[PDB]
Amino acid sequence: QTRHVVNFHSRSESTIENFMGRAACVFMDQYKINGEETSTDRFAVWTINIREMAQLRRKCEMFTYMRFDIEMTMVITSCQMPVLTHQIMYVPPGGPIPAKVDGYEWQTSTNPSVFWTEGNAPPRISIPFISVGNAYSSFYDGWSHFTQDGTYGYTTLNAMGKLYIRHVNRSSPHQITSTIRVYFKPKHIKAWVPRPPRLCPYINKRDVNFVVTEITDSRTSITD
Amino acid sequence: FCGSAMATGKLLISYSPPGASVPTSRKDAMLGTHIVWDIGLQSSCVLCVPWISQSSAGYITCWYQTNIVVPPGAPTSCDVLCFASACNDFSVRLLRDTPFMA
Amino acid sequence: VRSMTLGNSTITTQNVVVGYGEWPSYLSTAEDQPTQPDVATCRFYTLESVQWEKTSPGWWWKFPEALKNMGLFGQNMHYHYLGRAGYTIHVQCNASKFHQGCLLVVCVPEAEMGCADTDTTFPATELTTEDTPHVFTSDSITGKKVQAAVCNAGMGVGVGNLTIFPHQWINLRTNNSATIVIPYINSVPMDNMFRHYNFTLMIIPFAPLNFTDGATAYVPITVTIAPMYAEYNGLRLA
Amino acid sequence: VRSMTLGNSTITTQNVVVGYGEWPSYLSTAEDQPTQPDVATCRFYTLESVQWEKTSPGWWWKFPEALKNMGLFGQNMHYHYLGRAGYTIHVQCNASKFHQGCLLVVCVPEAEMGCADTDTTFPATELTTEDTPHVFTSDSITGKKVQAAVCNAGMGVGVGNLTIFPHQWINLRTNNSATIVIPYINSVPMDNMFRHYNFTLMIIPFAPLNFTDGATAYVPITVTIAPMYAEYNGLRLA
Amino acid sequence: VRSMTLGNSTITTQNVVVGYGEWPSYLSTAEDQPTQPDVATCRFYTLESVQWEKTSPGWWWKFPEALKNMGLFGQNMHYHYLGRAGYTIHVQCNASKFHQGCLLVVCVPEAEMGCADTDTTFPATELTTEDTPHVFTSDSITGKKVQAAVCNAGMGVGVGNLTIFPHQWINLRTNNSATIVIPYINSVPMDNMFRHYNFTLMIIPFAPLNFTDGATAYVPITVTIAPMYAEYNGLRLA
Repeated sequence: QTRHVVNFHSRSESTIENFMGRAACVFMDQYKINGEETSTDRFAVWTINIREMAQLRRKCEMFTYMRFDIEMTMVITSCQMPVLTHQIMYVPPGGPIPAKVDGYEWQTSTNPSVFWTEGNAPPRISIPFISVGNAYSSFYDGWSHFTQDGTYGYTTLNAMGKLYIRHVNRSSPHQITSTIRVYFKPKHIKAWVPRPPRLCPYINKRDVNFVVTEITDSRTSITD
Repeated sequence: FCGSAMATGKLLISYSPPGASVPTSRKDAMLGTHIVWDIGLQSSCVLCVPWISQSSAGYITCWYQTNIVVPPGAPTSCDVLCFASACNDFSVRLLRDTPFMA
Repeated sequence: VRSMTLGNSTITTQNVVVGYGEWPSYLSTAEDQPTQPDVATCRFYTLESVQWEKTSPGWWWKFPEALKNMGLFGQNMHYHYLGRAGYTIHVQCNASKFHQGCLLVVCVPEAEMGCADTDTTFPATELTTEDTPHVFTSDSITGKKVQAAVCNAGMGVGVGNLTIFPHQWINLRTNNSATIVIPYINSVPMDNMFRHYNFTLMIIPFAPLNFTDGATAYVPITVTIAPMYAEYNGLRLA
Repeated sequence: VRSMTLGNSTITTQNVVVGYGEWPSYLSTAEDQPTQPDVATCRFYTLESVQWEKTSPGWWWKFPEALKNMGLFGQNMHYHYLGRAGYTIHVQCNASKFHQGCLLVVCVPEAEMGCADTDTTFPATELTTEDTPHVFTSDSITGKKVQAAVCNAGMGVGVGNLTIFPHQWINLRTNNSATIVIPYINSVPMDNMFRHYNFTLMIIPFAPLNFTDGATAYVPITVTIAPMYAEYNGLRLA
Repeated sequence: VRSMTLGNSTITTQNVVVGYGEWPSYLSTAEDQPTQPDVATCRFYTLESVQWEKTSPGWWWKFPEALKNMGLFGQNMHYHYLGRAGYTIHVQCNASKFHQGCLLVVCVPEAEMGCADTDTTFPATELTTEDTPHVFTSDSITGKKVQAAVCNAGMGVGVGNLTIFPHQWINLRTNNSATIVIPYINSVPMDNMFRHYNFTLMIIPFAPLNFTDGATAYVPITVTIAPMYAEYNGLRLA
């Protein structure tokens, strides 16, 4: 490459909606169709949070507070029959969860769910700003239980819900193993209180713990 | 300049254009672009470096014009902090993933 | 030289960094009604002076509960379970003319800090010791406590670019005093003052203290907090 | 007869082909600021005269760097890494009245030339020898150098329909002088003057020189370039 | 504190002694025509800093040719054989508050100096070493060089009454900076810049430097010259 005259004047790509509002795959999971009537491998879960993969997690930690609608579009495949129909049930933060693929929670009228049959365009489900407070908090320097009990750093304001996914087909002659890819996207996003970027690598998906990392890459002397 | 309130000296902050070679001596840095920054008068000297873009860059060297002159009470060795931001307005186009995260 | 006074507390001062360009203010409903103390609460609460030697790596205080034993403000924390305030923070250094050094006085809202040996948590008495400050460390440490190494202050960020927050430099060459006004940054209008630490005043020496063999071996840093526009929940019926 | 002068260089001339109907001009930002030399740079740089015999197939010069050793213009190429100019090019021939012939004086922006034996490249000293011209050849050649056969000048096109560019015919029957103005054709407003050859002045004899046994056995072709509206990057701070 | 700038050279300054009450100016004929560079030439040329100890007797520089290797001004001396300039001379000292001393900063036009052992001359490299200063001596010296004893600076006059020239005292008790403007004193409007030394900036410590066993053993004297209103002969034809 060579250093060219990069002559233009634009910061439309540096706004918050043009920086955060990009769809990224945040959840791959397998789920079967038949066998093991009491099993946990016939549906998917994915509690919705921004701390899924470190590339997106890093961008949400530029800012302390942010509020945004989310608009996820699943991309569902299958392996190994009839034409298959799926169900992507979003439960709110206050919502019952299934324990099995044939639980009664799947029939709850307050849990919105899409019934996508195979071959069409991917299913898209949009979720508004659910939180109780006025913004989602990326960081919470505080304790969930009063009087400095356990569970540091986890507030219940930035709870977004869960996403239970199953086949609606009751059975099949052979085994069908479906794969789902959830494409998370912030929408109509506002952000408050900027914050310095992450320096150290991430350890765990529910905490801010880190190993002490060097500031920059080292060089030989101060003058070279 | 984070030294004493009694330490006094001069530093010569030279700037090389993106094509030019670095000054090997203090005189050759004086013949280019520089600012003889008197520490005893002002303690904070501000630059504004243009022609900064990518899609072979400049140099900010610093030289002893004079040594640090110090009374018997104040310490001899001092420190200089540096800062950096966008000078007036900054242009930026094509979003990508950062290299640091693995 | 301006001799400010608030209530029954007078300090002697010598430019204000208003945090995020906003001055603290009150929240302005009969379903939930706030109580505005105004009386007391607003006076100056001078913390214990902190000696800054050549080998001091830094300090941090976690507010609002750093004032949990400070008078009426520390007593209204026990009777009301919701509140908010503004916290004008003066930081003097009263060094001599032959001392040299530089401080970063920054407030860092929502400083969620990391444990020293990850895969576990810390016993909640490692973040705060009410009035007294937890110091940083110069290198890495282990044990069930806060990873208090500078260059990674508490949060895993670079300590140099901690200037994004409401900050003020105290260069002993030029100035000695700092003052920061932090207008209650939070995502809910009122929150409990014992669970949640709204911000973390941390003072970090970038250029280390230096002097010769005749001066005093330290420089006492004096911290003074004035809780402004503190309002609480209502205790009366409607 | 008009005696033009620029700076400290006067030539004697005897219609101008303005390239692409535009006269060179300046670029009109504090983030990037150009420097306009004006002083010197604009004077006439007469290259070495080129003898045109009966068997000469042609010549080419690659600009801007054909002037890389020509005075202040060739010295500002080493101190600034960005620039642009206009290059008024006079081409006299000063033949006699009994000589006959015809030249194509064409400028060809972005003349990317091809290697003589393909599957390889040439050592970069085959495109240009600063001041002196690389001649074409009458037939095909081999070796790691430019395929300089006329009828396929450099680019693999027909040499007859090379008239699409800013050109001028020098028919010794009628005229002797040509002048072309080339207003800096490029896709970026400023570019480095050593990497990129903005255009390729190539002079190609279509009708060959002819004369009898008493005349001089050659006709010297004189090339003169005036870099107009040359501007560079800024070296000062802002 | 005023931060003067000229071209691409900025210094930081802290009253001007205009030499002989006149500010330098241009010479204002087609038989002889001057060229005014204006561009560059006027920037600040900071010489090497000079350490002033307790036993330093003095220094001298001989201008215009002390700047003979200083950039474009030192390069226009080789291309033009006639010229004139003004030379604003800043002299800082940046000592401490516990140092004491006093300097005479005087310019002395036409300082014809005397040989050390009379009946002979000196080899012309004893008057000037371009950028670096020739020091004086505290007593008499012998050999084919300049009689550089103070009390008889160079010219056989008393060194105390050297105040008749454009001068400025630098008393470290009060001030540290000096500035002198010398409007080209000569008997011919233009003269060669290598034969003739128009003036001799000599800095002479009257009261010697003194300090105690803790301070720095020297005080660096910084000399800065800005050639103003420099004009040369013409190189073009008429």
